[PDB]
Amino acid sequence: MADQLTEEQIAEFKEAFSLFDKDGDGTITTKELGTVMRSLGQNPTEAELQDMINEVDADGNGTIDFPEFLTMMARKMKDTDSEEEIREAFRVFDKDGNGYISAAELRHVMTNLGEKLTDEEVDEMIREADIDGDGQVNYEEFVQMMTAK
Amino acid sequence: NEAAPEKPTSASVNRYILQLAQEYCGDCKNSFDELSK
Amino acid sequence: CCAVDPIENEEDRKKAVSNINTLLDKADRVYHQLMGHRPQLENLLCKVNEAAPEKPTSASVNRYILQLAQEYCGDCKNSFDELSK
Amino acid sequence: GHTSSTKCYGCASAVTEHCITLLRALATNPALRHILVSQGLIRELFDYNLRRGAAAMREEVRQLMCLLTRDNPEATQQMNDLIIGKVSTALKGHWANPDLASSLQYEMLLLTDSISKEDSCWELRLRCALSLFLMAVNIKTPVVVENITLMCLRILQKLIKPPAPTSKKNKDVPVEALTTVKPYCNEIHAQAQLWLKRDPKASYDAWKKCLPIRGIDGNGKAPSKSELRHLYLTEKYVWRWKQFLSRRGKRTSPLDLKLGHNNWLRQVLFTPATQAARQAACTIVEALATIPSRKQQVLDLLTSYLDELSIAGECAAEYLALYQKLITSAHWKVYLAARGVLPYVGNLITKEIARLLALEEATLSTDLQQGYALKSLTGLLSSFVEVESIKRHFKSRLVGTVLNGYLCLRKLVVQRTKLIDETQDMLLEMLEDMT
Amino acid sequence: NLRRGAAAMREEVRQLMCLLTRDNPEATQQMNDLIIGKVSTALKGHWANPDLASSLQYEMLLLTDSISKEDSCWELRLRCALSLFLMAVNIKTPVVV
Amino acid sequence: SQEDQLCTALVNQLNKFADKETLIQFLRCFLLESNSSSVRWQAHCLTLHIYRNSSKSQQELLLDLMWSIWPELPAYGRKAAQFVDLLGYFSLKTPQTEKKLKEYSQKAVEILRTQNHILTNHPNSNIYNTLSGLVEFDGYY
Amino acid sequence: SQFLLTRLNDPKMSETERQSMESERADRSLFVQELLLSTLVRE
Ligand SMILES: [Zn+2]
Repeated sequence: MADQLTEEQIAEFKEAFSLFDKDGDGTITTKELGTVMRSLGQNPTEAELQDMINEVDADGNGTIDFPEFLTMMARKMKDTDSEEEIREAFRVFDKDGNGYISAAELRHVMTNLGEKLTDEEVDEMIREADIDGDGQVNYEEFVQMMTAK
Repeated sequence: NEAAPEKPTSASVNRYILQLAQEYCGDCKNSFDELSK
Repeated sequence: CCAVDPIENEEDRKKAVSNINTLLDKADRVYHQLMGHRPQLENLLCKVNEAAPEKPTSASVNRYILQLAQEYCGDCKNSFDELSK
Repeated sequence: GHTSSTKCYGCASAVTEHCITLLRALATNPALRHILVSQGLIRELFDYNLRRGAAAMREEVRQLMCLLTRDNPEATQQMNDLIIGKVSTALKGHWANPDLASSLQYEMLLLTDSISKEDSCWELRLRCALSLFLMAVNIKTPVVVENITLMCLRILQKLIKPPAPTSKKNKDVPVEALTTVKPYCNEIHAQAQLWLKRDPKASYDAWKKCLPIRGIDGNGKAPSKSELRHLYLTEKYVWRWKQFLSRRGKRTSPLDLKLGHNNWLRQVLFTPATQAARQAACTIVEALATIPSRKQQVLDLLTSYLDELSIAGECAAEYLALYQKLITSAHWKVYLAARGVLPYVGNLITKEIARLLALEEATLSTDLQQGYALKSLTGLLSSFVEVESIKRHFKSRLVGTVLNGYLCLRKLVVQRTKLIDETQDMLLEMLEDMT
Repeated sequence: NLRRGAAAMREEVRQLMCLLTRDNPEATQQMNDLIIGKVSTALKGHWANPDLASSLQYEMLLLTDSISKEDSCWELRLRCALSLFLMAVNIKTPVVV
Repeated sequence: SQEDQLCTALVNQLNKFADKETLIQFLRCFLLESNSSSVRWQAHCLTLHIYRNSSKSQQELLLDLMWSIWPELPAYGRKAAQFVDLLGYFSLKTPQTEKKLKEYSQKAVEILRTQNHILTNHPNSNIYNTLSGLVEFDGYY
Repeated sequence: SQFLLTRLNDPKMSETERQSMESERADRSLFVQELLLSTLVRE
């Protein structure tokens, strides 16, 4: 799955991992896990970091070595998001599973995020996310929204 | 007011400032006190 | 005149090197002492600029001007002369 | 025998003192405050009584003028307009007359007192202070730096770093633990260019409305794996939705956290006119680096500033003392090493050693600050090296530089000081540690 | 150089500036324009700051020296002096007088 | 606690007997024209306690009397610290209408403006202004 | 000490408003930090 990455990128990832090795065993701790590819020129968020820790550190040891490090990095430079990821985001937005994300579920998710907005603003963003004129976003609308560049 | 630098520590103050102090606080004060009396 | 003993052999060179190191250390100490005066000078400059009237003949001059004269022409001059020597 | 002379200076001065005291007493009533400010009292107190009288009377009129604008935006705007106009008029011809810059101290003192008193019109006074700062931050003349930029930097320093809390509930927690909003990691929503032009869409409340609240973590339960996944992509795609809305709609577009490598920060941090300006700039930049995302850019810019050690030898004493504090942790050192700062420092050391040799060959003049920059750079390299990862990894590329520098320094015979000797000792210790 | 240096250097630069306009109407006009502009700018805010009137002595000394030396551009210097006179003759403040 | 109503009764008696001119003369004689300061402090206390124990109408009458005396302030110079203290306290404590407030503020600002004009055109103003920042002196000789 | 007008400065504040003031100071410090950061961005 990591064959799409050119050899110099593997070399520079090994460079970063080795420089970030503490005890010389080829294994680092997860507290500085952010700093490693954080030092390579990419900019993550804390939710990104905790999700990345969760995905690999299933045993809860909090310690990472090279193969799964390459596993994480191989899924970072991709620009076109995998349709499974977009579909799962659609499902998360579609709490009731009806396939249509009305304003109310959007309000619930935005309040869960901690962000506050007015009813007029969310109605406005919903109506600018609608192409069929029904004022209701669906899977095709979401996909064509995320593919817009 | 011209503040021209002058070349030569209580004696190192500008001579014109010393003259101003002597003329005002030394003589005018005496004259004012006599006049008030 | 400012002159030092001449050098004729190696032990004299060693003595000269040691003496020059000692003189450099003394010069550094005097230099730091001299350059320490500047913050007080700028504080007195800012105070003088306000020109606030003060109530109490050479003693009737403003006290901040007297302090400026004492600090500059009395102490900085001595430090500068020692450093030059 | 109880009547004063008609033309008496002292009696008129005393009447003015009594007038100021009575007006200060009267101003404590809001209605009388409004009537007085409507009479046209601010301009009168600005034009005459600011500079005339004893020092106590001058601070009293400053207090009265501050009080007259306690909660009146129009009065605050009028006072700010007067201050800004006078400062700009003086600063236009500061270059042809130093007194114009040297005779602004009461205006700036009034601004300092106005900002130091917490009131509801703080934003306008902050705008005035920041406008005066950005108008006179690039002037090299020492009188402007001592009389304009210092006061603005002290105002900014007081605003960024508030006093320690005294409430019994918050007697221990630091200032970063009290904010009611959480700034975004990689975005800046405040924009000064629009703010300084009085844009309602770029105000303080508008900025606060765009930031999520700090979640009251009343439950200590560890969120499940699905919860973290949901949080992740919800944040991701909400951000993408907002980005598209800004791209097509009318919502403002936040700026990206990428700092420029040339700025006023470099002017202020190494100014030789005064030291308090450098110290205030150090405090400001230290306060600007709290969340690691901003500390990224702060440390990168400060590393970019590394080449100034030679030009501003002792004036860097503050700057270095901050850099070492910001990289005092191991992971920041190894991050900087990963970005390629070791060859940079080595090249700087070699260049300044070559300059030292070239100067030694030709002339015989003395310099009491010789070797300070080299001493600092070698100490910084040792600081980077002592940690085990970089020492084990970066030894094979730095041996040549260290040995060449040590031999070149040993060649010195006349232009030698204590700093050069200490540098040679540290370089030899480096060589013995690496081999 | 008008305000910096010892008094002898200041009078020397005054003499040099006077000599540079010995028979040049354009140079005389430029010098007069500078003097008039500075005096008017200071006198606009003299009422709110006495130093503005108290810190014009070198400009007026330059004008005095320029007029005191008989040359062919005397009319322009007289015009500058009379304009400054009629601009600041009705002000009661003692510093202006 | 009898002294409270005794003081109230005596204050009402004095207010009943005394007219405007007598109170005006008392103020001018023992708050402004007195060279001593102990007498001025005694008058300050006595005026304050006459004001406190009076009714609203007499309080307004006394405040108006003091605001009528105030324009004569320059003739007394430094001697009117207690007078302006009492005037400020009375104007701050007595509840009063808007027109009276505007009149009072106008009087204060007018006196301030006139004194500023006197200061900035004084023949000796330049000399004193320059001497202030160089020498230390008590009076204007 | 006998002057009445010199005692007019009597500032007092309770505890809840003290927490509110501390939170507001923190918010304003964050705002000025962001505003200063906005001026150093790359152009
Ligand atoms: Zn008098």
